[PDB]
Amino acid sequence: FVEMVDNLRGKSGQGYYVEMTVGSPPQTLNILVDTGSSNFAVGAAPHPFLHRYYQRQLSSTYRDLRKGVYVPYTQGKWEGELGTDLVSIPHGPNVTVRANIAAITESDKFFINGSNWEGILGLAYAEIARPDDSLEPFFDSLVKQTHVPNLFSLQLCGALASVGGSMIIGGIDHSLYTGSLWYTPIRREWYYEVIIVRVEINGQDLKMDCKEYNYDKSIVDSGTTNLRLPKKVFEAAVKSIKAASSTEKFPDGFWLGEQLVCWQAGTTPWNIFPVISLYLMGEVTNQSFRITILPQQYLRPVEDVATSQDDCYKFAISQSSTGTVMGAVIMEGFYVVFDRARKRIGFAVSACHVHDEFRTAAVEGPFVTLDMEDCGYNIP
Ligand SMILES: Nc1nc2ccc(Oc3ccccc3)cc2c[n+]1[C@@H](CNC(=O)C1CCCCC1)C1CCCCC1
Repeated sequence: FVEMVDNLRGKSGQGYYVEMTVGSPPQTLNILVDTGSSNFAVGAAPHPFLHRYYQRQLSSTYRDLRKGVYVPYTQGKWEGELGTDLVSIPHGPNVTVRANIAAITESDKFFINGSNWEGILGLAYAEIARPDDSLEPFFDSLVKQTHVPNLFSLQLCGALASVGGSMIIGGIDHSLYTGSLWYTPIRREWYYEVIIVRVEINGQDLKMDCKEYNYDKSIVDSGTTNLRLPKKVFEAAVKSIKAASSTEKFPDGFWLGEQLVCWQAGTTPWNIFPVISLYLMGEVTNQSFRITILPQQYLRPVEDVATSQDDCYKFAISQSSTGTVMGAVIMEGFYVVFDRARKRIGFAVSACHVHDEFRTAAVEGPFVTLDMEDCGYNIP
């Protein structure tokens, strides 16, 4: 509803976070909202990059599960002790839940200097929870212990500059989007998986086996900044993007995200960059719809070198070895409904998306698409 509107804050490229309390009495922490993971973890010991932490010994409702958890990732990792405790979301539904909490005791390159978050809130399914799927994810405890409907939605506005947005727990707020909401099935409940059935750059079909678009998997992830495409898809998109923007040449570091591009203030030539469209498998047979983002979405604003004058941007579309990842770049143009009860994901044009007087992000349908089921990938 209304109280929840505007409850999301953050640092550009550092993640969107919500305020939560834990323990009795209530210990306040800022928690990162992550649809790309399934554990509820918080700093539970002093840390150079932490302004505060979870002090388990100060909580009367704290119960030790006497179990441990180890989460290692590409570069770095976190580790901690499991237990339960009461948990609330001050600017969310008026309810208190007993949930699992991983008390982060050790970490390597996990917390980010100046991010303002002290923990993570995984909203994905139990399948990808750590240690195993037996550790009930927090949103699963929410729905079980209360009458909060099994659904939530995200409006990431982003427009280091601080960002904002809103997480609506248990419902939909028509005031956060324009047009109609189009839904695509959640292929399988682990990540928030979907199926891309076609890709177009500047109206031109990327023309390639749709299976390539979901090579390994396609997931909607708020815990990722970029729009990550599988290698082959990436190279094809970057090529198509250069062709459309050809009127102006840019260095190879740009396309690789290794360097930024600057223009005289308020002079960015958006019109030279093309719109991008992802077609998603619909709910009705042989039916698809498309979401369309602008350069205002994939060109993310960064701070220059020393200077501040010019308007500097980094190409926020990067290569992937882990499938298509629809991160903040895709999410910031849309109001996204994570309808867990009806096993689907809704997309509508975001009332806060950044655009101009010529174009606007879009969500359209339906389109006739055959064998969209074949677009999904399966292990050998
Ligand atoms: N959503 C998402 N949560 C994750 C959550 C936790 C995690 O353990 C770590 C992460 C960094 C260091 C040590 C351990 C990895 C994740 C990976 N993901 C995405 C990548 N993002 C990130 O690592 C951010 C998340 C928030 C914190 C900074 C790191 C994946 C999802 C699958 C496709 C590939 C990208």
